[PDB]
Amino acid sequence: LQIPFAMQMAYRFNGIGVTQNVLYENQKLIANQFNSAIGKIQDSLSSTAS
Amino acid sequence: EGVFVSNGTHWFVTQRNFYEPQIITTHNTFVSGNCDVVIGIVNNTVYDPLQPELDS
Amino acid sequence: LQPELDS
Ligand SMILES: *[C@@H]1O[C@H](CO)[C@@H](O[C@@H]2O[C@H](CO)[C@@H](O)[C@H](O)[C@H]2NC(C)=O)[C@H](O)[C@H]1NC(C)=O
Ligand SMILES: *[C@@H]1O[C@H](CO)[C@@H](O[C@@H]2O[C@H](CO)[C@@H](O)[C@H](O)[C@H]2NC(C)=O)[C@H](O)[C@H]1NC(C)=O
Ligand SMILES: *[C@@H]1O[C@H](CO)[C@@H](O[C@@H]2O[C@H](CO)[C@@H](O)[C@H](O)[C@H]2NC(C)=O)[C@H](O)[C@H]1NC(C)=O
Ligand SMILES: *[C@@H]1O[C@H](CO)[C@@H](O[C@@H]2O[C@H](CO)[C@@H](O)[C@H](O)[C@H]2NC(C)=O)[C@H](O)[C@H]1NC(C)=O
Repeated sequence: LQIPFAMQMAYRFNGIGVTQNVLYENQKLIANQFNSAIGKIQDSLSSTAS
Repeated sequence: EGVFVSNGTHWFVTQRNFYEPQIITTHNTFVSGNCDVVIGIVNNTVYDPLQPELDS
Repeated sequence: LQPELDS
């Protein structure tokens, strides 16, 4: 069943017990934290042998 | 409770796992802050069940 | 409700 991703993530916030307006009021910051965290996985996997 | 949806012209609150449309009210919704912050927001009247009885 | 009861 399709749902907009910004709304999918709102019901995932609602599932951890954080009121869903916390996403919509911080959506740019939350997306920047996600995009920056995926960027650091490239570096970890590119650099580290173990 | 769930999700805002529209059938083309009206707007309703509904539960996520079975379509059951309800009139949007000050009970089935909650306020937080001004309209300017939210990325994707729409203009529709929210019904307030106290006022039309109180002012009757 | 309380101050609205002044209506
Ligand atoms: C919440 O924490 C975030 C970082 O996780 C803060 O965001 C940074 O704030 C500084 C100063 O305003 C900016 O230079 C950075 O660009 C921000 N980072 C991002 C990813 O946007 C944020 O200020 C904190 N907010 C509160 C209310 O404490
Ligand atoms: C969306 O839902 C509303 C409410 O169920 C529909 O409005 C009703 O439409 C029927 C005819 O289909 C009328 O007999 C009723 O009098 C209308 N009710 C009200 C309160 O106006 C509406 O037709 C639905 N469909 C669309 C495309 O908006
Ligand atoms: C879904 O996307 C549309 C655009 O595809 C959003 O509407 C506006 O579209 C113009 C032209 O692309 C942009 O300049 C505006 O910034 C958009 N406004 C907003 C608030 O994004 C539409 O609002 C979006 N709706 C949702 C629920 O995300
Ligand atoms: C949604 O409603 C708001 C508030 O009415 C609109 O924002 C401004 O509203 C005042 C009157 O309340 C007008 O004088 C301004 O001209 C409106 N701003 C703009 C840029 O037009 C808002 O435009 C409405 N949005 C939609 C999509 O209808």
